[PDB]
Amino acid sequence: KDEQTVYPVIAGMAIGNPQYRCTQNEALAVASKCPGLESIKPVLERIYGNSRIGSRYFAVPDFTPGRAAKGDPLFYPADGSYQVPVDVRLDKFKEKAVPLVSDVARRAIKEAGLNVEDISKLVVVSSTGFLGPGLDCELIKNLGLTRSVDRTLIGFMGCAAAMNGFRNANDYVTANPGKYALMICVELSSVHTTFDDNINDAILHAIFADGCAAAVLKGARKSECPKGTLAIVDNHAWLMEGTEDGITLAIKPNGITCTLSKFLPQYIAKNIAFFADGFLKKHKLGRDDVDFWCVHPGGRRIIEEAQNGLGLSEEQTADSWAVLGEYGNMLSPSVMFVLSRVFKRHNAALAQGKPGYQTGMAFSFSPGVGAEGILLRQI
Amino acid sequence: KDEQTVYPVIAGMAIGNPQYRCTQNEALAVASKCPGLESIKPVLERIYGNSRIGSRYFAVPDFTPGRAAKGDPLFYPADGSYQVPVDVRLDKFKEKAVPLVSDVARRAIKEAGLNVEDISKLVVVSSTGFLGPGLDCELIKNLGLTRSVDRTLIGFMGCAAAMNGFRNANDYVTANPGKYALMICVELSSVHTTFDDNINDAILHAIFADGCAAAVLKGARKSECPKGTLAIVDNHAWLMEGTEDGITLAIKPNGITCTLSKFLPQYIAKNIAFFADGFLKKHKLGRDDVDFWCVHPGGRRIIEEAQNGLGLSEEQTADSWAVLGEYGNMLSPSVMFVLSRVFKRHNAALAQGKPGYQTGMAFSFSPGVGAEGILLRQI
Repeated sequence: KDEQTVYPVIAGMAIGNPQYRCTQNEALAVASKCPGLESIKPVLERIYGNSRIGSRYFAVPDFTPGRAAKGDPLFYPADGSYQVPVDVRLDKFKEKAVPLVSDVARRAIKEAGLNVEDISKLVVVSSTGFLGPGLDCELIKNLGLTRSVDRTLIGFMGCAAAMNGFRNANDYVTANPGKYALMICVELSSVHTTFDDNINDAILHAIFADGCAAAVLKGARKSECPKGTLAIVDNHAWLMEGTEDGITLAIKPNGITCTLSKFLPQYIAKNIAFFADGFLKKHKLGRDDVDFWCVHPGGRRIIEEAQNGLGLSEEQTADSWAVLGEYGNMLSPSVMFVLSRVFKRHNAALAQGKPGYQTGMAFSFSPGVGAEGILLRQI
Repeated sequence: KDEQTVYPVIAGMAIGNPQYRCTQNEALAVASKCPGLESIKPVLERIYGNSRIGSRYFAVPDFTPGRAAKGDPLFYPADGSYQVPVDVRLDKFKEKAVPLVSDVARRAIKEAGLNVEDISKLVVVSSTGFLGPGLDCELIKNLGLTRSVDRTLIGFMGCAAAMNGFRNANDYVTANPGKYALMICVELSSVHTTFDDNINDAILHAIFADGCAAAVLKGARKSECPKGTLAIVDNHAWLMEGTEDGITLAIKPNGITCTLSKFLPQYIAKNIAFFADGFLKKHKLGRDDVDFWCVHPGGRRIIEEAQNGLGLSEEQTADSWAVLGEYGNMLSPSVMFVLSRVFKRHNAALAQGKPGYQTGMAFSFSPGVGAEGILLRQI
């Protein structure tokens, strides 16, 4: 009995984005051209100018009308009121999510040596889309998944919801070694734009964007995979005390909206060390044993205060900074993106002589405020 | 044979209801007095009388004005228009669910003979509530749960989401045998009332109600449990072709709404055989081998067509009528209420040396329309 322990492994991953790459210069010009926010322009220039978000992707052409696709209508009213009822907004979510989420799912299944029939469990994760028959239903028809597939819709868990999706998958996949589970996170914040008079909303409107990421998971022993394979060995959470006001969500008539506390980055700085050191103590490890960090690119302060809290260099978080610059905050699939660049650099090293990474941690933040995170080591 | 098989078992179960028990004669009187329903007024008396519902529970006093709690206001406007923004409606969900979920969870754990410490995983299920820091965050506060608890919010999966919650808990608990998971279904459809001049909405208003049910889940081996123990041996799903209109759900500005087609009952009777005969053939069993059937009490016609398609007696489905008559359709927990009627008879039979129920099936229906079920067999 040398060992027969089954470890949860990401057998494949895919990254997705809608048509419209909007540079922060164009985003600033649009927001400032909106009437009502005409007396709020000085703060807009400070938020957009000091965002190191180079570009953001949107499903809707309204932010980039000069290069709008032919036959793609502007979603927001002509009078610049940005008044669309919430149900109509969710209709547009579905409208634009289906083509996106089915493509990313397909490429995920393609990354593993798998056919569509092989998926027994489906997890769709969103906080921006809640619809009748779900995207889970839509992915069964467009990809032709066996109609007996297990369905879970993890809704409204904020930017950390990928971690929760991973847990659910690992639990199933560890219970069912030979079986395969698909986990997709998709967000379309370009549907919930209001351009409200307050600075809180102004901050969100400069940060949140569209994106999608899918990952396939399998139950694997240490003799079924290639040499430098990484398995999610452990997971961790901590509901931070006295942080209740950190991330507040709400569904309102004019869209699904958010309020991020001023002291939210401070909450992270004061608590993040306790999370990571507690997580690592389980495995007799320290901060220094970790080769890479997938911090959620929820914005500048998020990454910076994680850096300050954990004492990490700009080089240790370069992948998070990279996803923030090119994509911005895509909400829940944002960490998956960071994991993708990491999984690209790992493998590239494995192609050459190098052993690649031995230990890595990926974490983000949930409404609570909670710290959700996973640890992958080499099997 | 490999006798290290770990089965998921319900270790503790508790049912719960909001404050106000409203009879159907009372509800009919409140419905008929409403001003803006004068196109479907002559229909109302038949809908409420031909519902098989005698009473149902509500969190808001607006349906039983006289019996209002000492310091609990009327939620809906004195206008009699039922115009409340979604955010205010969801704010009320939090206000009333937190206490309800708290004592249901407290009692469930107590009946599992555990302490609040022993819960490792928390799963909240609702299609009538979506909250910033969700109910999961409130339960860790209220019950004083361990702050490292694995939390998941399953949202907008309709009347069958208890099956999805069960699956998610089963997955976790068979992966980690010694550990314990808490699955809670909470629903408050009394916060989404609109009384629209619509035949469909009138029917729904007569049927939908408020309720909560919780279940603690353990992973046990062959003889780690008292003789007579029922365990959830399997789960099965099936999406029905061309039943997309069956159950459609939306979030509109005036609240979360449901809309069911008249053909939903026909979809069930047309497809319920294929689902149930599918489930049982995987385990070499037929309809005869089933002692108890737990059909989702979603309405008069919903139970009837389940009886028709499966050839079930009114005596086998007697639990389903009983829940419906006393509580109405509470959405997710409804299945748990029926289930927690069989368990009383079962446990009382074992107290008197009798063998008890050997094999049963609990199922429900999700937007799709999908069929969602679980199989309970004795160890």
